[PDB]
Amino acid sequence: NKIRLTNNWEYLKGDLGGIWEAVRPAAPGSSEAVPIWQPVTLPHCFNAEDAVDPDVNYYEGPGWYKTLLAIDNPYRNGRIVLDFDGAGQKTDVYVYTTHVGSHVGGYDSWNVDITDAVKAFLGSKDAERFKGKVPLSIRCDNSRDLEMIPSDLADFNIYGGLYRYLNLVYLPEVSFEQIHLESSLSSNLKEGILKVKTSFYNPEDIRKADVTVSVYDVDRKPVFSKTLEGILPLGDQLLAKMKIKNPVLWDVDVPQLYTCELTVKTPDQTFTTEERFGFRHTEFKDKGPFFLNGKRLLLRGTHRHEDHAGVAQAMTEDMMRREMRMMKDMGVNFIRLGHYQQSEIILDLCDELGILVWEEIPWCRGGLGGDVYKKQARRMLANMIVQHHNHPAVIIWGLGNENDWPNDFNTFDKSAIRAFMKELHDMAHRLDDTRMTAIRRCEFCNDIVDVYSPSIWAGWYRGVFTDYKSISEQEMQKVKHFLHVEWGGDSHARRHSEDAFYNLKDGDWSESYVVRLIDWHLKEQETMPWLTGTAYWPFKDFSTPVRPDNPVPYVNQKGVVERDFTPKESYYVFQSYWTEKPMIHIYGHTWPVRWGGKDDRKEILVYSNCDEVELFVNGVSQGVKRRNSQDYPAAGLRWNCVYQEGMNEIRAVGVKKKEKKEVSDVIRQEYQTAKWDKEAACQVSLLSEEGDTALVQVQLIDKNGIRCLSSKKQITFEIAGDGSLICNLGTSTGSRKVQAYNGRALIRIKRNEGNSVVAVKSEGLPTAFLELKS
Amino acid sequence: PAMNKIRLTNNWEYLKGDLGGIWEAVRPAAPGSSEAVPIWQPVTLPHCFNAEDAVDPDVNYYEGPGWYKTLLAIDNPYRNGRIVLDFDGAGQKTDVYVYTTHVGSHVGGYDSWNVDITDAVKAFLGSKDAERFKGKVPLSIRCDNSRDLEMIPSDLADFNIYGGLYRYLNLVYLPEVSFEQIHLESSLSSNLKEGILKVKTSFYNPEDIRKADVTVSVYDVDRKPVFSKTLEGILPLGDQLLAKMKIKNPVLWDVDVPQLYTCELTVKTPDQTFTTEERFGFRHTEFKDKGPFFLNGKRLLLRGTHRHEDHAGVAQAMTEDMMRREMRMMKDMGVNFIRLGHYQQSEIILDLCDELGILVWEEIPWCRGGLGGDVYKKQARRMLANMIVQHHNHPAVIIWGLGNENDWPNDFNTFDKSAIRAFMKELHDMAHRLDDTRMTAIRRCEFCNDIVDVYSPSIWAGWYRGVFTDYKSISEQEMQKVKHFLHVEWGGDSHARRHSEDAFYNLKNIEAGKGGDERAGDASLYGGVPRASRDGDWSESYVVRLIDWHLKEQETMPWLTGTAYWPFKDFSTPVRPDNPVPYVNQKGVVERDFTPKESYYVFQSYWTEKPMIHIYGHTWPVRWGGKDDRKEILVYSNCDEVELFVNGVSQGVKRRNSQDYPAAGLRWNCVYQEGMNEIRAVGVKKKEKKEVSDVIRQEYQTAKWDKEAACQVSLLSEEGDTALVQVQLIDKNGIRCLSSKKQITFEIAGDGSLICNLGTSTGSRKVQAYNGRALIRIKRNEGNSVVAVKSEGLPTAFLELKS
Ligand code: NA
Ligand code: NA
Ligand code: NA
Ligand code: NA
Repeated sequence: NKIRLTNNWEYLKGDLGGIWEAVRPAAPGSSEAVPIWQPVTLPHCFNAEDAVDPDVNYYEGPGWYKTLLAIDNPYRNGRIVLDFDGAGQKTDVYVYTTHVGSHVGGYDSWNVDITDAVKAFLGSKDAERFKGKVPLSIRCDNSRDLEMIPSDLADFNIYGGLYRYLNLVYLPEVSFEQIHLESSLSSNLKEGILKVKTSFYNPEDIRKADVTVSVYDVDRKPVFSKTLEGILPLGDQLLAKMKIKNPVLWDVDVPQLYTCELTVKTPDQTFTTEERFGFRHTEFKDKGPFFLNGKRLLLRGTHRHEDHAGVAQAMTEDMMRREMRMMKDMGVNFIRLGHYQQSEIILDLCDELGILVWEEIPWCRGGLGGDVYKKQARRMLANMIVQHHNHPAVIIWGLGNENDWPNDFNTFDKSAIRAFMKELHDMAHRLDDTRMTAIRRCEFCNDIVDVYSPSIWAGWYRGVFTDYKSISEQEMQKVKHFLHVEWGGDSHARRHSEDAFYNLKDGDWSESYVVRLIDWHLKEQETMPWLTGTAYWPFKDFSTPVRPDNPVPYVNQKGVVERDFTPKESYYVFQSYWTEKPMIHIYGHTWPVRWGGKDDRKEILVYSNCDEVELFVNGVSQGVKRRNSQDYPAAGLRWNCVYQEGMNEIRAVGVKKKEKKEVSDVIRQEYQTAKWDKEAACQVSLLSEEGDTALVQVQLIDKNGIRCLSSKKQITFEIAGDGSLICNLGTSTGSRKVQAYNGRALIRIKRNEGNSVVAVKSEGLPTAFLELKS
Repeated sequence: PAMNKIRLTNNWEYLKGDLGGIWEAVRPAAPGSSEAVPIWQPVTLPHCFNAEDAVDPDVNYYEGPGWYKTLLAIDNPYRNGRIVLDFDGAGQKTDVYVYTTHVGSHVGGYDSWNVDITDAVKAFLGSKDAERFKGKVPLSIRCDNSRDLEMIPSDLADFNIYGGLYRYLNLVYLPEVSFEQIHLESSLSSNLKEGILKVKTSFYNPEDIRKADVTVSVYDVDRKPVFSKTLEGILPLGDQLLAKMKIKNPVLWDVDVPQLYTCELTVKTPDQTFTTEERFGFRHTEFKDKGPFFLNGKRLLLRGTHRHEDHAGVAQAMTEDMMRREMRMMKDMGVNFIRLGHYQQSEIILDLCDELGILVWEEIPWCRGGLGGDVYKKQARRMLANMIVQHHNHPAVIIWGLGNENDWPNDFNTFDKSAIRAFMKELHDMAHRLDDTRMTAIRRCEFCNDIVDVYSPSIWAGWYRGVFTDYKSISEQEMQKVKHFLHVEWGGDSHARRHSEDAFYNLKNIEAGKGGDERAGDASLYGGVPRASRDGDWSESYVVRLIDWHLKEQETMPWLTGTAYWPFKDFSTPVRPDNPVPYVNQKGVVERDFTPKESYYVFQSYWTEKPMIHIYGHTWPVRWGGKDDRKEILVYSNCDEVELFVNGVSQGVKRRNSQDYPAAGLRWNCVYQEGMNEIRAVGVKKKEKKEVSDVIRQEYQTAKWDKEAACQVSLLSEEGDTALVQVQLIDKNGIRCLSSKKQITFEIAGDGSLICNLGTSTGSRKVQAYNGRALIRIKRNEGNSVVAVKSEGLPTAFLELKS
């Protein structure tokens, strides 16, 4: 009875003078026919393009959506509900000219019952001009607001618009507003307890209903069924309490769920819905590690923001499924869901894929606001816990991030922050004492929460990455339960560096440095039995408004995957440590030209979970090596080999004995011995073409025509004519202003079956041109 | 007072969009921090949010909040003085902050207002926060032109509701005692031989000084004194009548000899001497019942125009120099009357009307939509009172307007004629309570035509309705409906540089005799009955003939008060995205950058005595027709006789006679030779004993053209770093398509930039061709570029520009 409203919407950037402007009669070419609206499909985000456009501040302000709804309720005397998965940031909802609901909060789910407004509209003289449909107009507003969380100091876009699914939901008279499955598993894992509680939605005040509660195991076999006859379907009710002996356990390697099926019956309705849950025991050891179902489990974590190339926050379910599968295939078993509550599609995927969850409210930097600010934080914390309570994946409710970060107010009061942090902590425990509270980086609050994360960015923002174990050990001693969220480093995808390698005769923001940093962290974690776990920050490159000068402007490039899902070299480092499915990856798939002296022995890294690997350079074996994680780097699978000036073929063959499987990888790399002077010119060429799209390549060269392989110079693309740049993707090959990667830059052009001229600019160099014909 | 009044033009920054709170404007911000975004833009005031996006063809103009910030160096020269921010005008809702303290707010984009910031400045400079600003005072200003149905004007209006600090913002230092208001009440006796002046003032006296010596001096046009009096020991608090005097045989203000008096007031204490001045004029005005208009006892035909505060490159943020040039251009065209668009305009404009001799109708922006609630009504009342109080002393003003097209509905889901009448009568009564020496007026609200003193209907003959030859008869019918008839708004659009051999070609379906009023749908380019606004080619050739006809008819309308053409200069409007210049109302006789159109000279030839002569077609390079066709040549001149020469051969002398339409008898029918022709006209004006001449060169093309097939693009000229690029549409055989109106799109890639978004036919990156041609300038930036030229269904063409 749930209908995703995706088609037949129009969008207007900016505010209207009042709801009448959205629904008034408008003749073509009249004053009412401007401003001009844009047809869109939902989900939609205001900032799909301007978040990463290098020349503008992303839009923070009001915008409007409008559609015409075809209403046909299948239930007698039923309800019509608009169910928002999420919308940013302040939203107001109108049926014709009537305000029917509002919400402040960009990340929690909420809904509006429009039954009465629809009836009144359809019964009015105004309904005729809409020809049987009902006009729905929605205002979303992501204006900057110091008294609203999150803070504009945060390292992510505070996006605007209907960027998660909006559903039309038909209901009978009596339905469920919330279903809470309170499940607990004893330490000995042999007794599970389930309490089935619900909150009824009952606007007609039906006095009695028959409610059936049925519970099915992972194989869909019934383990409990009971009908409560003549229950009062009003407010909160405990429906069932049961003990399940030897329940099937939820685990990160074998995620298995139970299903609770609830039916509400009256003479006028039979309504069934279901909710999943899982049995699992979790324990944080005092000054010790983390245990799932009585066994120590090292949390192998990442993070994600709701952000994607081309769409900003408006990701589809299919995009979310692909991303979460990519994480699972990398070996992830833990995720902190960025700085806010995320789509329930994500939480369902964590339940189904076996990924434990830390989910937090966006009280993220700035200090502490007034009464409205505090009320929003309380409301979003309660909403998050109430809404996501049943997911077995969730082990931590987070209360905030970097709350020691000041300057959203002219005062900063540590004591007021502590007092409010303890209030939130106490509230979380009243709502759900089966999970741990946590925060990240607020040392003066580290005594308040159950689980604490400091800031540890060894080898990126401070120190060297060989400091990682020492800092983690020191920090774990300061708190009862330590869990390290956020670490890593930026890499401009397709930029590599010889300086990062141990070459035989350190590249920050290259992929070459970050693979070594990740490699080191993961091998250290094999020697830290006291460690709960960590979460790398983030899985995927994402846009941020506070980094206009990054190699990709306005993108945090610490991901191991590009903003369009393209894996970086660092993805395979994690995969080689964290998975058993045999794989093998020679570093440098996107590294076309290496460099150095003629007789240099160049370091070659292979990231593989195979037991032994043989490397071949230009067909000549360089010997077999056995994998050994502690033999850093590359877990012993490294070689130092001479490259030929010119083209080289590097091949690796690995075997994994347990799987009895052999796998191979091959790359081609040029080797350049010529040294280069400063950049002198841009050489522009058509690299390839596929259908209507052309791939254009830029190479920076010096006054003698030598490739400037260490150049990071910014390159600007422009086009005039029939085609268009495929730009503003937030990727190193989808950016019209981008730093070179080893003196190179690529961009794709949509030719539109016509002719164009591309111009390539770089400061102080002559502008270059490339003709593109169809 | 110029010595005390400082225009704050430099060292501002501008942010499009809102802040989360005043703290974001003044908080410490390190480079590369989160506080360092969003990025602000350095600007010089005056500034308008919409300088570019109002005419940009691909976006809706921005209606929303924006911020300005500066650091003020404060040094009050007066002991215990006041510090005031004086706004000439800002759009539309404005909030003012000194550091974190809100010190003032205003709703209304067109009235002047001020804020005393003395105490906030003192409190800031004495605080611990002052140190980090190094002796300067942070001033942050939020301006907001968000759409708002409960604020006038309406977004249904045919002009941009602009945002920003688009008129001068002044820093004003005052001593303890100053003048808050100076009101000069002047009246002129029956025989024009006795003038009466009452000098009234309101004091600004926050320190409660008990006594002052006040001098009142009145000076004539030479700034020599005709009256002087010192009031010793007056109470400088509240209102005081300072002087009442009778001037025998006063010098009269007239449209041909504008002469002003100046009233100079000085207030002295032991601690101060403060002088300010205000100008005024003596003149008698009378609207005759069912009759014409009299200035100083003689009938004066009002020869009128309108203007919007809007200009190429700057939107509403015009400088004083730009305003001076525009008003001088009007005066040189023969204008003696102006209706100042739909709102109060800069006091610079009013001062120029006083000095140049241009009578004024000025109105509040209650412009379309119906009628809002209590806040809406309070704003209209406030802006009416502000306009009358602020502009009361200008002798140019004869009419306070109460609104325009108030019969135009749909800003509300109700439209109540009785409520509109009740509020209209309240405004009318307020105007007369404040200033009974002037007439009230409205335009186009027939169900209110009994309320105001002076009424204008809608008469757009030959444009939005009917044919322009019905102009006089429609005017005759309309004038009989009201006591005092005054026709404001008429004319037609012309795409500058577009001309036509047959100006009446596609005007066959238009029906005469059934009115000339603009009704609902007429302004749109779609639907509706046939009308030149929709069916005309929008050539200058049509509007020149439409204007010519109107002006010669007015010489035979002795009962007519006068008229005002709409407008003087092309201006941007948000409701016309599909115009030949997108988002520009092209009815002006001057382009949006001050370039005169051919229609400017039609008015000038009818309305001025200074000898001039203008052959029609200065911007018409290629005429066309059959071999040996006799082509019509029009000359617009105020000379008594004109001789025309075509290729050196005299075509005979013709005598000027306004009623011998068209061109007042100064027309010839001459053969052009295929190729280039030189047309020369020599006129003599007997009264001045002066001879003047004009010359143009035109090509003549006999080849017929097929449909447009290609765009031929060339470098036409270059000047320094600027290149002039020309597009010519040609058919499959290479013949110029001289009647093409096809839209041309310019793009550039490389070092240069298009000189576009000017709202002119040669400054638009998307523009309809004028006789198959399109021009645009490129700033080369001393580098290399490729220009692309697109047109629907035609191959895109390219031009390389090297430096
Ligand atoms: Na941006
Ligand atoms: Na905020
Ligand atoms: Na526009
Ligand atoms: Na309005």
